[PDB]
Amino acid sequence: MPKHEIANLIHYYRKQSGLSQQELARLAGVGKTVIYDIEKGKESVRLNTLLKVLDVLNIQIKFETPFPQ
Amino acid sequence: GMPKHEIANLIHYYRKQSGLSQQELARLAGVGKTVIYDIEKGKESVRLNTLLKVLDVLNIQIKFETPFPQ
Ligand SMILES: [Cl-]
Ligand SMILES: [Cl-]
Ligand SMILES: [Cl-]
Repeated sequence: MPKHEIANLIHYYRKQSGLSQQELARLAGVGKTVIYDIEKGKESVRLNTLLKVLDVLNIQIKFETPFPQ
Repeated sequence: GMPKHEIANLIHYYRKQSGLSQQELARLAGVGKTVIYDIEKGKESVRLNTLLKVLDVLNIQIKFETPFPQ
C-alpha cells in the first residue's frame, strides 16, 4: 500500500469533519501523538487504535480477496 | 464497525487456502512466526505495517469505505 494513503485518508476526512487532531484523539479514545504519527505517514500504529480513529470518521475497512470471484 | 475476529479468520483462511505454514507465511512477510500466531489468535495489537506485509503475501488489499462522496 502507498506509504501516505492512510496519512492523507485520516487528514482529509478529519479536516472535512471540522475536528482538530486533539478532538479526533479524544473522540477515538486514543493518544494525541497517534493522530500526529498517522497523518505524518507512520504505520507503526496498532490496528485497534487505527480502527477507533476510522470509526469516528465513519470510515470502514474492506479486504478485497483473490478468491472467489 | 469491524468485529474483533475479522482479521484472525481472514489471515487464517487465506493462509490455509494458500498451503502456507505459519513459519512459511512469516518468512515471506518478513515478520516473526509468533506474530502470525498472534494474528490468527485474534489480537488486534498487530501493527499496521506488519499487517500489510502479511496481506500483500496473501494477495489481500485494504479498501476503505468512505462516507463521502457518493
Ligand atoms: Cl493541519
Ligand atoms: Cl472497518
Ligand atoms: Cl474470513
